[PDB]
Amino acid sequence: DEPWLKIGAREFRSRILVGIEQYDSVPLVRDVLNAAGADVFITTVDPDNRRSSLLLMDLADELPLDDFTWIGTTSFARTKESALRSARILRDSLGIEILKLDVRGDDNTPDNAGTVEAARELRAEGMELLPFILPDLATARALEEAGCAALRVMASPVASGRGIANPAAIRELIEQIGIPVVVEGGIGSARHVAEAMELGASATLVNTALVRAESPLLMAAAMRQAALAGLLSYESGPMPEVAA
Amino acid sequence: DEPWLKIGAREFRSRILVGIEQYDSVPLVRDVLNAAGADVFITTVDPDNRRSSLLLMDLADELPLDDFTWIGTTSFARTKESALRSARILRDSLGIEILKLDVRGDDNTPDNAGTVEAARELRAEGMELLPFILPDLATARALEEAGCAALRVMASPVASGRGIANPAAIRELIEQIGIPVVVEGGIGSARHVAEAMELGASATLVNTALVRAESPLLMAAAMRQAALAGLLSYESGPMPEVAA
Amino acid sequence: AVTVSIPTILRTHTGGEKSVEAKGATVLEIIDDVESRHAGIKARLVKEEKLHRFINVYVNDEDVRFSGGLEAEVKDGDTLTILPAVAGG
Amino acid sequence: AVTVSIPTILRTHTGGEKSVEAKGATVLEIIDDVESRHAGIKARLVKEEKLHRFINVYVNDEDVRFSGGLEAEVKDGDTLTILPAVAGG
Repeated sequence: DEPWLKIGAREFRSRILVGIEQYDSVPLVRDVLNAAGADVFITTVDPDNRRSSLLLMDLADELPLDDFTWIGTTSFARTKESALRSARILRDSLGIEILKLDVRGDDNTPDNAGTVEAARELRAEGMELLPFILPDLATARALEEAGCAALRVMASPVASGRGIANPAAIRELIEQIGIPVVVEGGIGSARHVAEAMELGASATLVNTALVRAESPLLMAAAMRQAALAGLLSYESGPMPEVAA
Repeated sequence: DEPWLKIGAREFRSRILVGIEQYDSVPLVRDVLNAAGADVFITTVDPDNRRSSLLLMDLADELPLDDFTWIGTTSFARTKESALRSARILRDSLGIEILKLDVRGDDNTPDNAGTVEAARELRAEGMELLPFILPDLATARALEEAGCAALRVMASPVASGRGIANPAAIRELIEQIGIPVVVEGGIGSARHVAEAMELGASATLVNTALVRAESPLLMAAAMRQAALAGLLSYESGPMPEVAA
Repeated sequence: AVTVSIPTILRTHTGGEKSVEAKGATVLEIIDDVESRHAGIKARLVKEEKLHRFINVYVNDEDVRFSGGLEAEVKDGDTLTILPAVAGG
Repeated sequence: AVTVSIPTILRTHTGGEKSVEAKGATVLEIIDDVESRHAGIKARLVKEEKLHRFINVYVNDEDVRFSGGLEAEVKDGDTLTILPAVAGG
């Protein structure tokens, strides 16, 4: 395999990213990241106490955190102002250079306009961004032009397990966007990963799917394999479907 | 991995089966079967000259045919009577004990009733059968009770690339049937394999998808990986989709 | 005469004709008689004085292996079909 | 007094209360004063006479690292927030 993204010295090789804010067991996190083949570790702060996600203190003891690229996220924030604040706390406190940028309201859905506003601000101070958006061509071009390193694009609602709601729109967007696109949101199983990759996705971000599989570890292993199968399939130029 | 089917001394390990009647290049067949990880070699006769599929003479020279389980097929036949005749020619001429039983009319679609009639006849002389059917519970029970070793069930029309047209019906059938179920027909890409396995399929049979991918070899490799990813996903107990 | 059906894949050797005429009493005479017109075909049908393991020959729809192989009887007016083992789908 | 905000994950040590009262002039005095009531918490906050690298402390929303660390000034009526680095989604 080859890296699908490079930001400075940091290489992203694993085609599955794994969000970890829902686990309450440090050994399980260690084991899921292992099974998924993850090389990205996702870190944040929770000013409003929305969850009780594990302390880096407790994770650092039991995981080889130096083997991962560290990225920040602002996904607990519920205002644009609060996301920017969290992004700048992650910079100052941990030296985070790479941010998984999330601006959602109380509906747990990316706010495209507000996200673009936050990206202009953070790019202006040299932060490297992976912003989350709904699949809007205009929005995706603005962020590309602002120098975002990759886009995250919503397949379906968070924790819905519905897979990819509007695949054609995601295909159309990936075709027009030069930078890598990560599909994320609502991914329920390995078949959804392979579907994401056959639309041209560079990678996939899963979260709830691993937390809520009967066997998190096996699903992690399955999605790792689905990502590579998905990629190969895409590159092989699959047959066009013969419809009406 | 473990075998997903055993007929006498013959073990089926590969979760992708590969039909080979459309290739006109012996090296390519050798290479596709390799890429797909196939362990089953599919053989027939063409009384009516429907195609110009490769001679076993020419294949035997360039492939290690002894490393494969040999099964017969009656898929060129267009009547029930002609299928039975071809099945009995394959027995007498090559000692084929295991038959991929196909009774279709001129619409290239399995004829459930006619297939059940042909299975009763062939089981009565000790032939081991993998019959192809549309997903009908009654039909699937009759063949199971007649001692068929596995069922092949149609996802979508042949060469359509449409994937799985009625997944719930295929799920429902696999739940009720004890013997292994192979999904087959209309499989267009690796994501369709993984979908098939997440419905509970033991294996998948692909044909047109490899013949018509820009890169047959890469698609073969992708489906091999999709089958294993698909299986793991299934076993991990994926999250139920949250719908309306 | 004996009308002999060629399968598509071997019609290369018979100048692309799906049928040929011939004369002979055994299967092997009918082969030799066709070779004389259409060189190369016999090589595809027999190997070491025996029918190729991956070739089947019928006389009016009866498999010749149950009836003499190369030495099976051919009357005048009989149809002789060549049916090779092939890659299946 | 100085009202101190505890994050959910550490409320184990403060008998499950999301806030405590305290007295002190530096950050470190405010910590020691809370330890005296609620043993165990200080261990989570400091390591080798320094704030844990994975812990952040704010005085009325100002990060204390830019202002003295443990030695940063605390007036009476100030709010002191503890904000640990956590696993993100």
